[PDB]
Amino acid sequence: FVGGFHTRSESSLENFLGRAANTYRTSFKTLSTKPSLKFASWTITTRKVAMLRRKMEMFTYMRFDVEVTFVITSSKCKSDPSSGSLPVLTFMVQYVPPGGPVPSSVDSFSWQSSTNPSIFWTQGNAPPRMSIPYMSIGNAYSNYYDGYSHHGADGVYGYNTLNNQGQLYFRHVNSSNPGAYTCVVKIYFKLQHVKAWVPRPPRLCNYQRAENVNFKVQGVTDTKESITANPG
Amino acid sequence: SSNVRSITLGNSTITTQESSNVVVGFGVWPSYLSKSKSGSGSTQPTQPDTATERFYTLESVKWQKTDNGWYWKFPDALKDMGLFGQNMLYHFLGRTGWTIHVKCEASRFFQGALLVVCVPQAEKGCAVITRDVNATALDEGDKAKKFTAGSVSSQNGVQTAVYNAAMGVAVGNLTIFPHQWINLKTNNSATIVKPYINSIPMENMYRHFNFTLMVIPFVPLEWSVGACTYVPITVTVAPQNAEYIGLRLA
Amino acid sequence: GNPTQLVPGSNMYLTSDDFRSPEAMPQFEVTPEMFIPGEVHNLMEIAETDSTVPVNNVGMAVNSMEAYRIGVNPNTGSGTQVYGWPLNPGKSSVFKRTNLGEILNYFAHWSGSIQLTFVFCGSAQATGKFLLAYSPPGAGAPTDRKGARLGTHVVWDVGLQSSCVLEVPWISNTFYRKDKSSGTGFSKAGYVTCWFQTSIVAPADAMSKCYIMCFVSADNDFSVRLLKDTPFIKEQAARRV
Repeated sequence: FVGGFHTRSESSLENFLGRAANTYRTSFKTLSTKPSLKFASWTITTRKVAMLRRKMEMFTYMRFDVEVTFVITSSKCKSDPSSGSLPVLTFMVQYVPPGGPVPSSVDSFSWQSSTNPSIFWTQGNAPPRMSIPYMSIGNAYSNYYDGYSHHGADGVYGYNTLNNQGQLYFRHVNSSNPGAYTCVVKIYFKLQHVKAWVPRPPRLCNYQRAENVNFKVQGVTDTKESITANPG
Repeated sequence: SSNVRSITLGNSTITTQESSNVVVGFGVWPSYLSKSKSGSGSTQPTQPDTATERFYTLESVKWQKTDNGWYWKFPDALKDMGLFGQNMLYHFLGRTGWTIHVKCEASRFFQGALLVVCVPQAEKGCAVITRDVNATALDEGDKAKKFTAGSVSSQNGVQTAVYNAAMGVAVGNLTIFPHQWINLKTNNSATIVKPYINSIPMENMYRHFNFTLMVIPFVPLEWSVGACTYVPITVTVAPQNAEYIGLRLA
Repeated sequence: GNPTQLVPGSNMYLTSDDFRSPEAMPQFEVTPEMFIPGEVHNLMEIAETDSTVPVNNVGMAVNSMEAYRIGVNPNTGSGTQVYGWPLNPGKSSVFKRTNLGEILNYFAHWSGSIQLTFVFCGSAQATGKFLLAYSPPGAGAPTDRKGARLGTHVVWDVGLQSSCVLEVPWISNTFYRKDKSSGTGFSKAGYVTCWFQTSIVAPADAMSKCYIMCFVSADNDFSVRLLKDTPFIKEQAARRV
């Protein structure tokens, strides 16, 4: 190449880890007999997306802010065609910080708690966006925890209670006579202002569980026919 | 003959080769929390215990032809030793660095290579991927736990296949952690100085293993017929800058 | 001027945009940072650390510690090849799972130089000579010890040194995607091969089989570009771990 083309800005922490990814998709409805189908929930975690988890786990401790963008689409269910009228749907995205009240239905009071920040969003606008700061009581998040959550027979190995980042809840904001609609929400995740400590070997084996490091034994690399190099 | 030096800490003395190199983990020497002794020290006083600064020598292990490796979980490896072990019971919070010596007793007629590595937060996987490891499978204090050559199938045990290092990574990549190689034709000991490494300034020493010491033979032991059939390996630990929560009124 | 016009691209979501975002918790005072040892600023710091190469990735040796060790028998083999592999640290089965290799599989293009360390783990009484031959890209592996000696090479005397270090230039990616079908042979990459100059000899009490270990890391400033998804994760996006 040219006289000094040596570039490594793409392997900096921010460019390695600061890429918006789709970490969860789910649906909720305006009308249903089953109450749990009328709202959606998601505990904020990176451990259920394999590609992000592997990259994040080359480090032991981390600090970052999180930027969340919501891509929300809706469709009409199959029902009576008299409701050709489509008043524009409004949505509520609720962040519940660590320690906040959690809703049990669409009618729970926790949808109105002044300490759960919410976005109210109507279809046809730019997608809603919200940022969450660094949320731990401790000084860093931990990707690995070689300990027990508490001293009991109910302690969980590898569970650090200080990695709690909150939850997100989704429901329609209905008027008196809503129609039957289904909405799918895609959550987009971006890490900001990332710091990391104590690098680790990349994960070799397949991920088995979202909550621990369990693995099936895997060979260190793939095989070749001979140890020597032969002139083809 | 090579120069040797004697080190006395408290009421213990060991000898080391002056030509032995020391690995300081991440280049950081252990120290106290003194840099942040502002107002927080009034509502959260801490006290040192300098009588924990002595050499604790564990039970030696025998490096054999069929040996796959050993590991020791720390703080936990010293829970039954002395004033250090007693302080783990009396103080709810603590922090400490360490000086670790790993020495081999081998002759010039023995061959083999070991990796000595200190792995912070060495979370180990279970031998059944739908279950969870019991505490006894992770450590038993002073007694060393062993790796195996291949996969095991214990119900609640550790997956101890050595080439995955019980963590699901390629064992050849463990040089990213503070480490020293022992090649029996060039050297027979390793010294690693470990600072305190955690996401919080202090923690409970019975609940959390801060790091794990691993001794893994990459090249197996071999010798001629009639020679000693094993090489003893001795681990010696000296806590550095141990600090605990205060027990007095404000 | 207060009166404005909205341009194409307004109200769209570009996943690589960089805009100021509204804060959900503006009253929250975050935990102050504390010094932690081992802070990482760039992924090339990982790649500059030596890791063991599984040179003996043949047969069942990948399912044990034998992949990492190269066997050398005493009293045999003068003039024969001990081992060899192409110089493709990203795509070859020899290098793809090392610290350097896994970092390089996250990028579509890279270039630099690699540092190779060879360690003889035999007894202090075992002596012999090895030829470490380097073939530049486009040349192909040597066929005999004479051809290896006629090119770039280092004579490694394990009776004098336990270690030998090679710094190999002109290392660069060869394909836009992962092409391991040319994994054994790359027409754009060179080779390193090891030859018996002499056999390994010893006294009667050091007749044991000996081993060589190989280490690899990025030698100097290594360049990477075009971050991509690593090919070592598949079918797991569907399984959700």
